Amino acid sequence: MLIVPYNLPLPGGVVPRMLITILGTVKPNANRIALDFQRGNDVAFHFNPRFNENNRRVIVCNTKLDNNWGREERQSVFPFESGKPFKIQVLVEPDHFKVAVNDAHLLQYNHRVKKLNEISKLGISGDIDLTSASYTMI
Ligand SMILES: COc1cccc(C(=O)N[C@H]2[C@@H](O)[C@@H](CO)O[C@@H](S[C@@H]3O[C@H](CO)[C@H](O)[C@H](NC(=O)c4cccc(OC)c4)[C@H]3OS(=O)(=O)O)[C@@H]2O)c1
Repeated sequence: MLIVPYNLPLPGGVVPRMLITILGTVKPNANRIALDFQRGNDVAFHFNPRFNENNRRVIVCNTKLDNNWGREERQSVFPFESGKPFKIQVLVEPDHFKVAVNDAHLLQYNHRVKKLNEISKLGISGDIDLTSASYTMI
């Protein structure tokens, strides 16, 4: 049990083989979830499940540079459900973030921010009860 929004420091940034695990439960009638891997004010990787975007469920991924959002990468597959416990795993690979939800591969997101060792915070926010947030090296 953690306060949301939650800031998880990533000491010395991220690196290939680093696995980030987020456990929580989606609130009833959730509207959004967000993971924000930050390089200072920039958002290297924004992972944003939207539960009701024009009555559709979509996950939006993007990068924010100098306060400007870039080109979104949208995904049809939506493994989250209001009310239900989830696990998000984000594995840093040399050329993308690889995301699995509930042990099923979901998406990958190519590195736009290439100073991986400066991506030194993860913000976790949105309509969840957050159980734990941690990392390990595989
Ligand atoms: C609907 O179908 C498609 C298909 C392909 C592309 C888009 C498009 O780029 N959509 C964009 C575009 O309309 C853009 C124009 O300003 O706005 C975004 S919304 C924006 O998308 C960002 C990612 O690209 C990011 O998710 C923004 N959210 C925030 O920055 C943010 C931060 C903290 C709290 C928070 O609460 C909602 C929001 C979020 O801003 S918010 O006002 O709705 O909260 C939208 O997805 C749409």
